[PDB]
Amino acid sequence: ASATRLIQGLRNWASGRDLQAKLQLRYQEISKRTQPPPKLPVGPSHRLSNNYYCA
Amino acid sequence: KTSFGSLKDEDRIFTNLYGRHDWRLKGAQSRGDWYKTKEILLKGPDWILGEVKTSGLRGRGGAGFPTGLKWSFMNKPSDGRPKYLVVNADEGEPGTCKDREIIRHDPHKLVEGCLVGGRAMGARAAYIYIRGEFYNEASNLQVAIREAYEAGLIGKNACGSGYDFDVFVVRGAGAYICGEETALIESIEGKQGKPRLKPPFPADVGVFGCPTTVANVETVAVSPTICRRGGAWFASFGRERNSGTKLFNISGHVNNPCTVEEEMSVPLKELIEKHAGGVTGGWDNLLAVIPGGSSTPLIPKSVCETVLMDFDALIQAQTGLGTAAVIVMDRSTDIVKAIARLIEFYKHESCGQCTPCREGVDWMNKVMARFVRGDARPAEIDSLWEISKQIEGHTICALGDGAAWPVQGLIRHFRPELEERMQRFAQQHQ
Ligand SMILES: NC(=O)C1=CN([C@@H]2O[C@H](COP(=O)(O)OP(=O)(O)OC[C@H]3O[C@@H](n4cnc5c(N)ncnc54)[C@H](O)[C@@H]3O)[C@@H](O)[C@H]2O)C=CC1
Ligand SMILES: Cc1cc2nc3c(=O)[nH]c(=O)nc-3n(C[C@H](O)[C@H](O)[C@H](O)COP(=O)(O)O)c2cc1C
Ligand code: SF4
Repeated sequence: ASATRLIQGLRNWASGRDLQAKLQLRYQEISKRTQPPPKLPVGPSHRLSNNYYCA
Repeated sequence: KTSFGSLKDEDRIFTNLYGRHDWRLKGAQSRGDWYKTKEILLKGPDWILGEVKTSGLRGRGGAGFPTGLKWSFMNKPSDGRPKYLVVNADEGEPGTCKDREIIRHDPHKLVEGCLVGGRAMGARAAYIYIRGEFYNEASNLQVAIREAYEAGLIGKNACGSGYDFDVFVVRGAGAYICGEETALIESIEGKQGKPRLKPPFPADVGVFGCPTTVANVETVAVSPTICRRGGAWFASFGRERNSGTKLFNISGHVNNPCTVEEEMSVPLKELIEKHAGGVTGGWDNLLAVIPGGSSTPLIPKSVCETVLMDFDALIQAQTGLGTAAVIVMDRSTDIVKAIARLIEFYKHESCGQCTPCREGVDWMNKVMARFVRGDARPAEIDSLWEISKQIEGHTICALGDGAAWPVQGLIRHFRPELEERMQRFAQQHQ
């Protein structure tokens, strides 16, 4: 993505497509490695009443 | 007959209920005790059980089982084993202080009930299983049994009939579960008070394996008066299948807590406002009544307005009569604190034999101790309901019912109070 616009114009001419729209090298747009801590939900069987197993 | 109660003093069976007369034998024969008992003994067991069955006497222990039908199971020939009557005088139930009064103030009628019931089923001896805490009442009953032996009334050739009958008094040791009949039988035999299963019923295998009838003091002492006065006289009081008189115990938040004999189907409003002086603060101040002692579900003021104090109408009021021990609770009571103290009573008095009582009564007390402060959420109310539905009908004796049913009554009649308690907990503590 740090390519000069001469090489960028040559590359977009040779491929015939708009390659700077879709770089296959990933950059700062992808997610962060140190994420906030999650809090997962619980299922529909986490109930204290009318929750017998045979039903 | 449309209304019941308002019983005159000539029809009270428990005369000398308050101890105002001499309890001894010279006062007893002045009150009709031990009078024409020989003509009750000579007429065999069948006539006595017929006069009891005609009288419609249900069980005064609290379940209301037909006492003539209960004593008629013992009408069977022996096969080497003798037969026994046991008179349950334990009375460990909160609210219930009537059989102690029968022991302390009418002892000779209890000993005559032992003799008539022992002739009625061929019972050889009478083990009055008295409570261990009633020591002065135990020596009271022993002086009365000495007066009953020295006059030839019980013992060798009892009342001049050719029938030998003993009356023993066995003290307990301070256990509520020794009032339940099979743990009572186990308590006589020298063991821990742990209940037997059913079957064998005590008429098949009772005390020491002998055929045995465990009968309450109140349903024993009225049976000579049933034999003398007649079955139809005793049957004309109360509704149909609700015959007889009953020793009510109005305690709690009333001006004059009292034990009073009354006709069976007396209204509760009539009873509290006439015989006890009403609730402290009037009928306007009444919040909830535990109708028959701690084992039965409480009913609020809206249902206590019209309800009749017998077995079947309270069953229509989704509770039980029990011991007819009316506990009265006014507006200024945190009722969850009282019910959790009652469940703490049922865990301190529970013999720990089988799984649902031993674990679930402790676990309901922990849940109710959190509910008193409100340290929970409303979804744990109905869970607790299921816990009562996992104790009621999964245990051996009916202390599981007696610890589940107050929780059911409290949830069913005060769920909005529990919900508002726990939400004001959650808003003022977070
Ligand atoms: N009187 C008191 O101090 C107390 C009374 N209770 C009451 O006790 C009641 C439960 O008492 P339980 O005796 O455990 O239950 P209950 O259902 O079984 O039985 C009462 C009587 O019925 C007789 N019986 C029933 N079916 C019989 C049969 N097929 N064969 C022979 N006898 C039979 C039993 O011998 C027993 O004496 C509760 O409803 C509670 O209100 C509870 C606590 C204290
Ligand atoms: C936990 C428990 C405690 C009981 N305690 C007594 C008691 O203290 N006195 C009593 O007469 N019956 C008590 N009962 C009731 C007896 O099971 C039985 O019904 C009664 O002693 C005799 O029944 P009856 O009404 O035919 O006389 C208790 C029952 C249970 C389940
Ligand atoms: S349920 Fe409780 S009272 Fe009954 S046999 Fe078990 S431990 Fe005893």
